[PDB]
Amino acid sequence: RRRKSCQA
Amino acid sequence: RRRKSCQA
Amino acid sequence: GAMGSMERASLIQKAKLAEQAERYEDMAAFMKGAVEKGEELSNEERNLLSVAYKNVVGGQRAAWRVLSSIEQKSNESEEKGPEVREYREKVETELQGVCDTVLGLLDSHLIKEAGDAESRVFYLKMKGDYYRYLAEVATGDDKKRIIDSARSAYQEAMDISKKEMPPTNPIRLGLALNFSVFHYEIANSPEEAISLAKTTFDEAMADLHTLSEDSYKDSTLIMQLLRDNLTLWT
Amino acid sequence: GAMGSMERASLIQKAKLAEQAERYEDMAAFMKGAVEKGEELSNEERNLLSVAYKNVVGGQRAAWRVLSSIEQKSNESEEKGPEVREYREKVETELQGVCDTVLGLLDSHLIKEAGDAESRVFYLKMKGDYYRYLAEVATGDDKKRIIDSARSAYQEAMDISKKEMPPTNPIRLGLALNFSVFHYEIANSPEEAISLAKTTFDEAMADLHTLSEDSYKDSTLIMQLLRDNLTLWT
Ligand SMILES: *Cc1ccc(C(=O)N(C)CCS*)cc1Br
Ligand SMILES: *Cc1ccc(C(=O)N(C)CCS*)cc1Br
Ligand SMILES: [Cl-]
Ligand SMILES: [Cl-]
Ligand SMILES: [Mg+2]
Ligand SMILES: [Mg+2]
Ligand SMILES: [Mg+2]
Ligand SMILES: [Mg+2]
Ligand SMILES: [Mg+2]
Ligand SMILES: [Mg+2]
Repeated sequence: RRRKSCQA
Repeated sequence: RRRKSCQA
Repeated sequence: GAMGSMERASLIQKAKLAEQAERYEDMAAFMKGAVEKGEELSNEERNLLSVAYKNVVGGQRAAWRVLSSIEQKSNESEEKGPEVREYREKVETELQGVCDTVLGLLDSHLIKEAGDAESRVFYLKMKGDYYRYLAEVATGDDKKRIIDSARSAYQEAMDISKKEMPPTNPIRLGLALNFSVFHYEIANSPEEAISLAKTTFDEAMADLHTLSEDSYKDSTLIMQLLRDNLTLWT
Repeated sequence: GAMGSMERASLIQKAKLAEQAERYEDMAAFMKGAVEKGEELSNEERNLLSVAYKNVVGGQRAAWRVLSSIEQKSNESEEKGPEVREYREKVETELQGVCDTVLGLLDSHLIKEAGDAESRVFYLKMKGDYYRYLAEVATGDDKKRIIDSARSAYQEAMDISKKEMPPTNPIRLGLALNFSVFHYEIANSPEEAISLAKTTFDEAMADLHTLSEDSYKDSTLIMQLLRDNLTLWT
């Protein structure tokens, strides 16, 4: 599980 | 449903 | 070209890395450089060439279809100016350039040096495919000749494959799948498409008993694509 | 540049078409051309600029990570030559070029003309992001300065957002999410990352009661990303 950054 | 051509 | 200074083996190694990284434009450039070294390609190298360009052109074709749909709706609608047509034309020209690049590699000089059935059929199938992709976007006075170029390449590949390969051979099967699609959606011959898919499937079925477990898996995978099309078309 | 002859409105229209076609390199080129017209960007235009470049650099970053993993395994292993390093370096240089392009647009002259909180915070967040992407690949003597450039841009954006925006504002939330990731994986400050994510989440929660249904959906979507990271990190 890769950490989230602000994408879509 | 799109017809199949030779891909992968 | 720009790959003239790189070793053939390094181009092949980098094509495999590009595939792993899903960098298909790089992959295609590496494999074009490898072809331009002038030596024949192995089975694995032919597959790398095919994967690279099929992914590049596949992205272009999908984008072209999106833009063509928008353009068609605009011609039902408010006048939005020339932008949709211009951008569809830009993508179309890029797509045609990729097809011309692949066809150029086949003509200079992959096909003429390919003497074994497996290589010759593979390259002729590729030639039919890239003329078929040109036909998908053709609307002018050369459309009939583009369609006939695809048909002729596929037909020569079919004639060789019938004489020299078993009915379960994956290249023979993939060729028949693609020629059947050509008949259905390029040549306006759905009955020919259905007949070819059914005969190909049935003749492969009858030859499965000769195969190892691994070859059986290879052949049945493509047979399922033929069945998928028959189910869609009937 | 190459887009100097196209109307600003046509570049924006084509960027939207490129998005629909998933042609993000074209999208970014169109939006770069629009920025270079010299006028300020609207909210929608800023979003198009961000989407375009984030998709382009996102593909490069994913490819870089694949290649970097292969390279690291090769240094555990048979000597395969310089090809893996060379190709990772090629992708890295292309990625750095995209980051430098975005940073150049921000410096010439998007940031200096951005006076409203929503635009200024957005551009400073972008500046922090692209320095962060440079930091992901930096291994040399400028790594500390690259990291500090990201930190400084994020910090200025945070200071403005705290003074001028509500705690549920999507730009404020996305900025905090990204600055928290910066702390966790660039600045070796996981406790700061966790504190920032938790405080941001809790302050947004307390302000949700002020929002319409549509704004509530916008804010809670980003709050869930903060929660995802807190669950991963704790
Ligand atoms: C800069 C920025 C902030 C917030 C969004 C957004 O609303 N998202 C749903 C993306 C995940 S944070 C987008 C951008 Br660009
Ligand atoms: C030309 C060609 C034939 C067959 C394959 C193959 O075995 N596939 C599984 C792809 C679907 S036909 C690949 C190629 Br390229
Ligand atoms: Cl265009
Ligand atoms: Cl390289
Ligand atoms: Mg040599
Ligand atoms: Mg030969
Ligand atoms: Mg034989
Ligand atoms: Mg004008
Ligand atoms: Mg201003
Ligand atoms: Mg305010």
